Amino acid sequence: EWLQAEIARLKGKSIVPLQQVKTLHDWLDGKRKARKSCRVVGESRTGKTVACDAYRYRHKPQQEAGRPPTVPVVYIRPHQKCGPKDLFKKITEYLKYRVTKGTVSDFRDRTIEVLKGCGVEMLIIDEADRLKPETFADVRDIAEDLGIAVVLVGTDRLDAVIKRDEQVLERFRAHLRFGKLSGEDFKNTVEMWEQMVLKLPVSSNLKSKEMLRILTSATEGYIGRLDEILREAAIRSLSRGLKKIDKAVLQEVAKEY
Amino acid sequence: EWLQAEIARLKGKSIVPLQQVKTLHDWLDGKRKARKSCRVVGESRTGKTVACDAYRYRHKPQQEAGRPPTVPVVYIRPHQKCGPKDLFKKITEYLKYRVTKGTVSDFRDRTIEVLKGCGVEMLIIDEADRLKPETFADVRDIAEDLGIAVVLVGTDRLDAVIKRDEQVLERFRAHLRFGKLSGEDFKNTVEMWEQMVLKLPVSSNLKSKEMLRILTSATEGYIGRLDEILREAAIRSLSRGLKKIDKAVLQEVAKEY
Amino acid sequence: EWLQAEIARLKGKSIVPLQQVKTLHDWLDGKRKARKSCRVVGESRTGKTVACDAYRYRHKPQQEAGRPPTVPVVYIRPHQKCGPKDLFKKITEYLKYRVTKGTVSDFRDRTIEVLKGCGVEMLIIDEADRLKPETFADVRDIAEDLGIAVVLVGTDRLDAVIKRDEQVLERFRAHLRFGKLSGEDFKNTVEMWEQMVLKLPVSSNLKSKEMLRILTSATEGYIGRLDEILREAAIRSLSRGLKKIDKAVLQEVAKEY
Amino acid sequence: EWLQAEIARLKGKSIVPLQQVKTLHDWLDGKRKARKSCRVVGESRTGKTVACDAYRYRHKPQQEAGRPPTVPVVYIRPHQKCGPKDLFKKITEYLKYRVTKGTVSDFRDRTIEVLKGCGVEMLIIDEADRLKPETFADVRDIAEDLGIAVVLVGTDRLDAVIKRDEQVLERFRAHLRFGKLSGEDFKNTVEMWEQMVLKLPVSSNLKSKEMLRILTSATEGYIGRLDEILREAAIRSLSRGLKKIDKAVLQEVAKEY
Amino acid sequence: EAASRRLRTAGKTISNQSLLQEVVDERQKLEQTVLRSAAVDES
Amino acid sequence: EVWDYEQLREEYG
Amino acid sequence: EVWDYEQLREEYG
Ligand SMILES: Nc1ncnc2c1ncn2[C@@H]1O[C@H](COP(=O)(O)OP(=O)(O)OP(=O)(O)O)[C@@H](O)[C@H]1O
Ligand SMILES: Nc1ncnc2c1ncn2[C@@H]1O[C@H](COP(=O)(O)OP(=O)(O)OP(=O)(O)O)[C@@H](O)[C@H]1O
Ligand SMILES: Nc1ncnc2c1ncn2[C@@H]1O[C@H](COP(=O)(O)OP(=O)(O)OP(=O)(O)O)[C@@H](O)[C@H]1O
Ligand SMILES: Nc1ncnc2c1ncn2[C@@H]1O[C@H](COP(=O)(O)OP(=O)(O)OP(=O)(O)O)[C@@H](O)[C@H]1O
Ligand SMILES: [Mg+2]
Ligand SMILES: [Mg+2]
Ligand SMILES: [Mg+2]
Ligand SMILES: [Mg+2]
Repeated sequence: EWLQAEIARLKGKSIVPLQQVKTLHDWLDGKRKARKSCRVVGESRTGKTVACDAYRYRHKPQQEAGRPPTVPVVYIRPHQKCGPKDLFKKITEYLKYRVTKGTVSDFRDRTIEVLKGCGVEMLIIDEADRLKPETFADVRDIAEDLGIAVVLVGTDRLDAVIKRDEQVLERFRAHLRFGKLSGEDFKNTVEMWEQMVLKLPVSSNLKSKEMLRILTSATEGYIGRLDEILREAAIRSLSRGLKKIDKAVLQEVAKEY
Repeated sequence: EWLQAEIARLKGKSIVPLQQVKTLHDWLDGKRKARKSCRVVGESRTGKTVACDAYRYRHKPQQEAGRPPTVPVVYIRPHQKCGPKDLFKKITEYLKYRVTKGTVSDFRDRTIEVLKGCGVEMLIIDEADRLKPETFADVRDIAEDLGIAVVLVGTDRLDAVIKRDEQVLERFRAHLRFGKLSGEDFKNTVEMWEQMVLKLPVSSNLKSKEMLRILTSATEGYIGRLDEILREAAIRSLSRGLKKIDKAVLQEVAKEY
Repeated sequence: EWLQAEIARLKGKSIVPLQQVKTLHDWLDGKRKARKSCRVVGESRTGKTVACDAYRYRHKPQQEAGRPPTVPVVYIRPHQKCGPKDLFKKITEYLKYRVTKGTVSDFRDRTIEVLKGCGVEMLIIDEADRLKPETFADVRDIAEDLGIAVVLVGTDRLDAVIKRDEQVLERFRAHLRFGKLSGEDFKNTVEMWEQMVLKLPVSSNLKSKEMLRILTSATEGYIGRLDEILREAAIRSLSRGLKKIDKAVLQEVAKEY
Repeated sequence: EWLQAEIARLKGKSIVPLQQVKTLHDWLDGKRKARKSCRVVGESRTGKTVACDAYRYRHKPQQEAGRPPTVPVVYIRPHQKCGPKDLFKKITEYLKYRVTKGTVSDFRDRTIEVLKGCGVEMLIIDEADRLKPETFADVRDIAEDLGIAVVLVGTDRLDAVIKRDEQVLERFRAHLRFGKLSGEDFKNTVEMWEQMVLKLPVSSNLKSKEMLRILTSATEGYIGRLDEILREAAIRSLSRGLKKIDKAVLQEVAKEY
Repeated sequence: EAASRRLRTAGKTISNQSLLQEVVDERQKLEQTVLRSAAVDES
Repeated sequence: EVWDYEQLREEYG
Repeated sequence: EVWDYEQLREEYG
C-alpha cells in the first residue's frame, strides 16, 4: 500500500542544501587549506551537525591500491565524558583500523601513526563539549604536531568549556556561528521544505504569509523545528487520508509545544 | 541427485579473482624480486589468507628431473604459540622433506639447508602473531642470512606484536594494507558472487538496491560475511525448492548477524 | 603552478628573531651557565614555545665519533598527566636511546645514566603543568643530584600547579615573564611580518596606521594571533586572485576572531 | 639480459666505507691490541653487523708454512637463547674444526684448545643479548683465562641484559655507541649510495632538495632503511624502463613505510 | 586609573606598555557604554 | 537536490 | 635575516 511507504520516508531524515550549509562548506574549505583550527557554534537544532556530516561525505575517503585510505576529513562525535583513550579509539576506528589492548601511550602513538599516512588534514569534533578537560591537551597536540585543522563543534555550552582553558580558547578563537533563520530566507526554506522535502500528493502552498505565523510561533526559526513540524503534519495527513497538510493539521501539530 | 550435488558445491570454498588479490600479487612479486621483507595487515575475514594461498599456487614448485624442486614461494601458517622447532618443521614439510628426530639445532640446520637448493625466494608466514617472541629471531636470521623476502601476515594484532621488538619492527617496516569492500567495488563483488560462485539456475538479482541494502547491512564489507551469507542463503533456498535466492530467505539469514 | 607552492609556504610555520626571543635566549644562557633552575611563564600564544624551540636549535647536539652525542640542551613537551616513566622515556628518547621494558627504577637509572655522558646541562620542560604531582619529585632530583638547569615553561596554570607543592615552588622561583606587545615594537613586528613572512609579490602596506589599528584590535598583542591572521589573509587574497592583502580581506579575517 | 643482471646486482648487498665503519675498526684495533673486552651498542639497523663483518674480512686468517692458521678475529652470531654448548659449537665451527659430539665439558675443553691454538685475540659476539644468563659466565672465562678481547654487540636490549649481572657489567664497562645518520653526514651518505651502490645509467640527483627531503623523512637516518628504499626504488625504476630513480617511484616506495 | 591597581598588585613591571594591557584585558560598563551614545556621532 | 542518510552510508561509506 | 623553521632543523641536524 502507498501510505506506509510514505510514512517510511517521512519518519526518516534527509539533507537539504540550505545556503547555511554552503556557507560553512566554503569556510571549512578555507580552514582546511590553512590548517586553521577553529570552532563552529550556534544554538541547538540549528543544522550544525547535518552541515558537518554533509562536509564529511563530499570529502569522502579515497582508496589507493594496497595503501591505507586517504581520508582528508575525519568526523567524530565523542561519547559523553570522552577521555584520551576514547578519543584515540574513535579516530583510529574511523580510519578503519582496529585498536588493540594497550596503554593510552600505545593508543596515542598508534593514532598519530594513522593520522599520518591516511593524510588526514581536518578533524571535526562534533559535541566537542563532551571532551574531558584533560583530553583537550591531546586534541591540541594533534592540531600543532600535525598539519591538521581541528574544528570544534558545539553550542554556547562549548564556549564555557573552552574559556575554562585559555590554551584551548586561544587556539580555537576563530569561529563561525549558525544563526536562526528569519524572513525571506525562512520563507525560501519553508518553500523548499514543501517542494523538495515533502513532495506531498497535493500542495499546501507554504509561501502563504498568514500560516507562516503558525510555523514561526512553533519554529522560532530553528530548522530542526521546521523539519520536525512538516513531517509530523504530513504523516498525520497521509494517515488521515488528507492529500495535503491542512491548516487543521498544521495548527494541531504546532500546538504540541 | 541435483540438490545434494549443488549443496556439496556451495558448502565448499573457491577463489574469486578480486582486484585486491591482484594488488597483493603484484606487490608480492615486487618484494620477491627485490628479496625485500615486508608485512601484510588487514582486518579479519578481509581475504588475506585466500590471496596468499592464490599466490603460492601461482608460484608452485618446479621439478627438474631428480633435483629437489625449485620452490620460490613457501607458505606456512604456524600453530598457536609456534616455537622455533615448530617453525622449522612447518618449513621443512612444505618443501617435501621429512623431519628426522633431533635437536632444535638439527632442525635449524636442516631447514637452512633446504631453503637453499630448493631456491626459496619468499617465505610467507600467515598468522605471524602466533609466533613466540623468541621465534622471530630465527625468522630474522632466515631473512638476513639467506636472501629471502619474509612476509608476515596478520591482523592489527600483528602490528602490536611487531612493535614490541625494535629489531623485528625495523626489518618489516614496509607494509600493505588489506581493506574492506565498499561502494562500487562492493556492488561489483556481489555481482561476481551471483555469477561466478553461487551459479543458481535463476538470477537472484543481487545487484538490486533492496538486495544490496540487506547485504551491505549484514556484510559490512567483509568478504567473509559476503561469502558465508550468500552460500548459506543459496543452500537454504535450494533446500526449499527455490531456484534462486529471494529477499525473504536472504533477510532470514542476514537477521542472524 | 604559482599559487599552490606559495600557499604551501604560507601554510607552514616560520621563526622570526623578535626581541622577546633574543631576551629569553640571553636569559637561558645565564641560567644554563649558572645551572640555575627556573620557570618561563606567560599567556598562550605569546611565543614561549617557538622561543624555547629556537634555543635548542641554536645549541644543537655535538657529535664525536663513537661516543653518544653531547647534548647541552634537552627540550621535552610531556604528554598530559605525565608520570615518571613517561618523563624518563621522553628524556632518554630525546638523547637517541631506546627504552627497554622495565620498572620505574630501571627507567630512572637509565635516564640518570644518559643525562650524564651526553653531558646535558639544561632540560626545558614545555607545558610542565602536564606533569603529575609525583613526577615533580623526579624533576627536582634531576635538578638537585645532577648539575642541570631545569626550565619549566607554561601559562599561569603552571604557577597554580607548583604553588600547591612548597618544595617545587621554592626551587623554581626565578622566572621570566613573556609579555604581549603593543605600540612601537608591535608596529615593527607587523612590518617585520609583511617584510619577512608574507613575501607576497605586491606590498600590503600593513605598516599603515589604520591597518595597524584593526590588527591591534584583533591580535590584541599576541604574536600567535598576528601570525595566524596575516597567513589566513594571504591565502584568501592569493586564492581570490589578489596580489596583495588589503582591508577588504584583512577585516573579513579580523572579524572572524 | 641486462635488466636481469642489473636486478641481480641491486638485489644483493655491498659494503660501503662509511665513516662510522672506520671509527669502529680503529676502535676495535685498539681494543684488540690492548686485548681489552668491550661492547658495541646501537639501535637497530644502524649498521653494527655490517661493520663488524667488514672487520673480520680486514683481519682474515694468516698462514705459515706447515702450520695451522692464525685467526686473530673470530666473529660469531649466537642463535636465540644460546646455551654454552651452542656457543662452543659456534666458535669451534668458525675455526674450521668439526668437534665430535660430546659433553658440554668436552666442547668447552676443545673450544679453549682451539682458541689458544689458532691464536685468536678478539672474539666478536654479535647479538650477545641472545645468550642465556648462564652462558655469560663461559664468555667471561674466555675473556679472563685467555688473552682475548671479547666484544658484545647489540642494541639497548644488550645494555639491559648486561646490567642484570654485576660481573658482566663490570667486565664490559667500555662501550662504543653506534649512531644514526643525520645532517650533512646523511647527505654525503646519500650521494655515496647513488655513485657507489645504485650505479644507474643516469644520475638520479638524490642529494637534491626534494629528493633529500623524501629520503630524510622515509629513512629517518637508518642506513638499513636508506639501503632498502634506494635498492627497491632502483629495481622498480629499471623494471619500468627508466634509466634513473624518478621522484614518483621514490615517493611510491617511501609511502610504504 | 583602575588598570594601575590591578597592574601593581600583580607585581607587573610598571610601564605604559603594561598599564595599557590592564586597561583592555558590568554595572559601570553598561552605564558608560550607554553614555557613549553622543551627539558628536549624530549632529 | 536532497540526500538520504542511508544512501550516503552506502555511497560515500 | 630570514630563519625558516625547516632551515633550523637542517642546521640542528
Ligand atoms: N540542512 C538540513 N537538511 C535537512 N534536515 C536538517 C537540516 N538541518 C537540520 N535538519 C533537521 O533538523 C535537525 C537538527 O539538525 P542538526 O542535528 O544538524 O543540528 P545541530 O545544531 O547540530 O544540533 P545539536 O546542537 O542539538 O546537536 C536534524 O536532526 C534534522 O532532522
Ligand atoms: N578471493 C576470495 N574469493 C572467494 N572467497 C574469498 C576470497 N577471499 C576471502 N574469501 C572468503 O572469505 C573468507 C575469509 O577470508 P580469509 O580466510 O582469506 O580471511 P583472513 O583475512 O585471512 O582472515 P583472518 O585474519 O580472520 O584469519 C574465506 O574463507 C572465503 O569464504
Ligand atoms: N618568534 C616567532 N616567530 C614566528 N612566529 C612566531 C613566533 N612566536 C610565535 N609565533 C607564532 O605564534 C604561534 C604561537 O607561538 P608559540 O607556539 O611559541 O606559543 P606559546 O607561548 O608556546 O603558547 P601556549 O602557551 O599556548 O602553548 C606559533 O605557532 C607561530 O605561528
Ligand atoms: N656499511 C654499510 N654498507 C652498505 N650497506 C650497509 C652498511 N651498513 C648497513 N648497511 C645496510 O643496512 C642494513 C642493516 O645493517 P646491519 O645488518 O649492520 O644492522 P644492525 O645494526 O646490525 O642491526 P640489528 O641490530 O637490527 O641487527 C644492511 O643489511 C645493509 O642493507
Ligand atoms: Mg549536534
Ligand atoms: Mg587467516
Ligand atoms: Mg606553547
Ligand atoms: Mg645484527
